Amino acid sequence: STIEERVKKIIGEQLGVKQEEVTNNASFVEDLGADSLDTVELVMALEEEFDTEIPDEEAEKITTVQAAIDYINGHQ
Ligand SMILES: [Zn+2]
Ligand SMILES: [Zn+2]
Repeated sequence: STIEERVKKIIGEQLGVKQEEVTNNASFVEDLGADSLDTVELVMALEEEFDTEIPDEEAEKITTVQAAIDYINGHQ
């Protein structure tokens, strides 16, 4: 599996949407129906999945599937 698939699976699990809905362009709030706690636990999920802390200022930009992928990739 790849980081990309791992990220999409997590967003899927966390936002309760089927995998096909987790497109690279998809916006968590606008497109995937996320509310505040959803975006907070998603980032929390990504930190545990990849065993790494995500600083708040970087986390705030993780608003789309692609942004989540780019952050994790950029951090190894
Ligand atoms: Zn990859
Ligand atoms: Zn949209």
